[PDB]
Amino acid sequence: APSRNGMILKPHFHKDWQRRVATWFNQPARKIRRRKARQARARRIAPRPAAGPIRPIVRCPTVRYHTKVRAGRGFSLEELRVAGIHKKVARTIGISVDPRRRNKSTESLQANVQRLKEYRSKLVLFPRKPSAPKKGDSSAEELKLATQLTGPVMPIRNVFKKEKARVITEEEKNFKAFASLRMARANARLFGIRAKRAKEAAEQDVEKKK
Amino acid sequence: RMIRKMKLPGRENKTAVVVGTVTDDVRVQEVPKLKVCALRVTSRARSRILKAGGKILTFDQLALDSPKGRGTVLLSGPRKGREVYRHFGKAPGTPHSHTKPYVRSKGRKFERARGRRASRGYKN
Amino acid sequence: ACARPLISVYSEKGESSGKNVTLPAVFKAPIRPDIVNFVHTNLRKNNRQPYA
Amino acid sequence: DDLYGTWRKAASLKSNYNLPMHKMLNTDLSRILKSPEIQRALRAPRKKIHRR
Amino acid sequence: PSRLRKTRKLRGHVSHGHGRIGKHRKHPGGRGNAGGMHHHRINFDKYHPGYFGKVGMRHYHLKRNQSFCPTVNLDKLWTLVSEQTRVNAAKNKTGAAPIIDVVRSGYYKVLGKGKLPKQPVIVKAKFFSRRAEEKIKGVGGACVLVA
RNA sequence: AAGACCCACUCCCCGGCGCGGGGGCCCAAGUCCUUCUGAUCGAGGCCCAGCCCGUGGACGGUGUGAGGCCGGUAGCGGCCCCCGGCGCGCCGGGCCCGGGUCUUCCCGGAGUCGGGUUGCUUGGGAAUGCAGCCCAAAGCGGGUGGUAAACUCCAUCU
RNA sequence: AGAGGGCGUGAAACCGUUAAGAGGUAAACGGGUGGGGUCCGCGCAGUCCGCCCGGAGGAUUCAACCCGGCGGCGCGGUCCGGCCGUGCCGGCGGGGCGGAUCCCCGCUCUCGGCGGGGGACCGCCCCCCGGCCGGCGACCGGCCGCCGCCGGGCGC
RNA sequence: GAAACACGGACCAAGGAGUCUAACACGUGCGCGAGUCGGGGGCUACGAAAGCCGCCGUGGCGCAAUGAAGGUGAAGGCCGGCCGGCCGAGGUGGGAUCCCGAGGCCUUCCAGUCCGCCGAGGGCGCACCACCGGCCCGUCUCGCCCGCCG
RNA sequence: GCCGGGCGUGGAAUGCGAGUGCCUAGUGGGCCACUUUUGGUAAGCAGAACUGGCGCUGCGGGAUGAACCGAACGCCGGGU
RNA sequence: CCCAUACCCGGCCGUCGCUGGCAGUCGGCAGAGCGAGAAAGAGAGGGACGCUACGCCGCGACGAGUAGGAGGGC
Repeated sequence: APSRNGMILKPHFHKDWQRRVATWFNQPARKIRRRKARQARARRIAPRPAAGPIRPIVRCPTVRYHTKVRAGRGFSLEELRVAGIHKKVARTIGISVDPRRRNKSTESLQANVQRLKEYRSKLVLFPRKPSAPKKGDSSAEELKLATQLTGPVMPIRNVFKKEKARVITEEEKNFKAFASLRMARANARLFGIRAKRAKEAAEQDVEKKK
Repeated sequence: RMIRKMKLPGRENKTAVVVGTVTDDVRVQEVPKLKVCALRVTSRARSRILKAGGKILTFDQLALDSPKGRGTVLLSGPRKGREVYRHFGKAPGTPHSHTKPYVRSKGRKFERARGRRASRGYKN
Repeated sequence: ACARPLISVYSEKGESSGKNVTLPAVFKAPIRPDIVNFVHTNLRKNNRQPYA
Repeated sequence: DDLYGTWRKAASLKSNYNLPMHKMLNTDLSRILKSPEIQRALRAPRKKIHRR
Repeated sequence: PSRLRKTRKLRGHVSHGHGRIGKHRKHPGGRGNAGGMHHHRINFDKYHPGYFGKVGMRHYHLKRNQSFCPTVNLDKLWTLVSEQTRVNAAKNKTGAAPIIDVVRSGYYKVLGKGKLPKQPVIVKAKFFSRRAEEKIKGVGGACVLVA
């Protein structure tokens, strides 16, 4: 029974919804349970950081977000291979690894091997048995400054290149950006049918010559 | 808008009086010096007016400086500029009744059929 | 508010010490009971337990 | 002055907060209505009462 | 506030604001949006024209990220950069024009909706309109494409 | 994976033994002076400490209405068992292991996929999923790439 | 016990009784008066308030002065000085932050390219100043004066 | 159309019926304002509250529409010889308010200024309304031109 | 179709401040009368036109009465 | 000549209107007015009450009501 000018509404209540209403009075108590086991987690691994292993620098897919950078799952096996890290002594010193990743561009692959470089230097490795330090260990006086790292370890900053003002040349002044796009839009659409009409453009001569 | 109404000829000494509020318009570059009296001025519109050497007044200071309203221009923002009035008037689905209907979302399959296409029944 | 007056710190025994603190500008803010009565009678509803 | 700041110095311990503005500077209209600026632009009070 | 609602003033009045003749029954006209082609025909022609029928091509797997192109007008083009940038160009005498990276701000396409202050720019955008290209050229700037 | 040539340490894991959580019990200060009442936990007062305590003015009991009568409350308070945990040393074992380079080898899941068809299911639309019946594989193959089909390129997983 | 073993409080319907009144158009009701009770009015000799006159008293007693204290206002035509500025301005300044304004450590193929740290600049804030502007009636003291009030002496 | 030969009703007590959630629309109040909002997640007895976090605004709605779709995407004039400068964001009528002022407002009289006030007339014209233009998208007709890496 | 300029004794009487936009409940069984009027022998019948009533409304009158005649209502005193 | 809740007159309540009036309680820093038919200047060379302004005050006109709507409830 609609009234005068209104909006045609379709509420999704024809089912029996009043049996599956999830209320949220957990929410204030849920946060406390989360926080009090997040601190107890850090208490267990006290010198190791709170966020955990470091993540790689990762672009986004889906050309809406591809100008942005996230923290991916783990470093690819090529990134670890260049950096000189065994992929099984990698997770032990807090370096997240997933072999499912590939490297389609060295511009990103070079960007993470630098990241594994700095983390490998900024790390203070404790000796396994203190009375017998190995070669990989750190300097004994550096162990005293072992404070736990809070927050995401080496946080990713989506920084842009600070460029400076230029003086426009005659070429940039005389470039038809709109028409070149409409041109580029047209070629990538007709490229197929132009090949086919050019395919038998040679077939209508070879029957002519003989 | 008030810049547009104060650049009119027989003015530019008078004071701007508006009972509403003066929001900043980011699509204007130069700002003349102004003598403004409004109920409330947005934070950016203060900083852009005052940087141009202007003057912002409140209505208690307006009465002190001009009790009878002498030498002021009383203005008003666009009253029927709200989104709501585009639904008013004659109802849609009427000959020459360019009125926005209420739809839950716009798309190719929300009120593009029978009442609108001459191919589907009819149109107005 | 053409000026902000000068508040004097009092010692533990009730005397006024030599120090003087400038009155912070927050004490010169507008007095809005309508907002206070709005915000108070809508934040008091957030500590409330359910019942049914 | 750091949690809410003055009107010309934004609060340091908030993100981008600043004090609210006043809708009328000179609040007491008693000191206003007895001013020479107002009292010269007023017609005389017609207070002689007229009963039927 | 139940004390502000209407039912407080209807206590005592018999029909409770719903009439004696036409009582408040369960569903007189049907439930939901019923009777579209039927006894509610006039309401759907007078207030929802075009509600009934199909038009267009059914695109199956619509992934909204592909058709993502947030436009920016030339009116608010200089708002993408700081006021220090805008003044330091009209003060500069070498003709050094600042570059506005549109994509950095979040937009992709540039459309020309209004006037421009006459000082050159080199807008690093991804898509342009025709009129948008005219305004930037006519001011004396350049339109550079980027992907 | 093996071979050769280098580089680099050889100590981790099992079986025996010793040096907070649960329960019990305690912890401040008025029944002060008059005065009301059947009964006071009431009313008044306790100066120059405007009684006393207060890290304790939650609550309950008590012959009305109690911070100071009682149990408690507060305390990063004490005391007493009990269980777990934390390393260390001993005895008995198990345990000799890695990495890079080069060569030479090796490598995959079937009445299943897939196809037809019927029925159910799904937002899945010339069939998303599931199942029956018939058909029934391949190995530079196979699956997917949201329109049925051929051809040809890519991409992507196994 | 007007708490007497289903007992706190003990309503209405209904019933018993006592007291009052009425009673052939069923009762009840509206309006208007009348009569009768019921209690109350603590009703029964009915107003106080100024002001001046007249007659009898009693005080520590008025005015005007003297000293102390407190307050108000000041155009003091323009007192000195503070502090403050949602006032600007003047900085061989000292600063901490903001900016899409422009040498070096580090770095992947000594120069080209690159990341981090300084520096120059802009704008902001505040501070150390200098001087105007203005208030102190959203904020002050010492004076000076006029007035007032109180206290104490006199006065009698 | 009920006093009805229409139905419910012996009497008394207590109970007893437009609510809650979601969505939408409009009106209204408040804050901020080309922005706005942490609702989700974090951060340091009452308090399961409050505070805070923008290098937590991802995201929502808004700031731009139009087309079924590929897509496209919101002023112009004027001079100098397709090029170089200049003026450069509509008009008309009605419009609250404002603005100028032809004049004209008493102590024994005359001259007489500052300020204030009044006013025929004439103006800039808010919002909004009526109309004529202009611009973007779809589509149609007529055409005539320009651009370039293939 | 544009400009520009000039003409108010406001060009019948009477009365009265208008314009305009939102949101919107109830209703969508009606009934009666003068006059006009169709079917019907007719009907307190059925069906219309115009205006007013009743419904939604008491009051004085028609003894009585939804509609007739008068007249419409805050609570009161006097007059008519 | 009789009388209606009608009409006239008067009182009181309320609503509506005048988008009415009042900050002027301006006092020995004083001088008591703005009821006036006529666009504008009482212009300078010791003293009751009041005004919860969401208050107070003055004029007019008006008052039926189911369904329904709204406002106010010290």
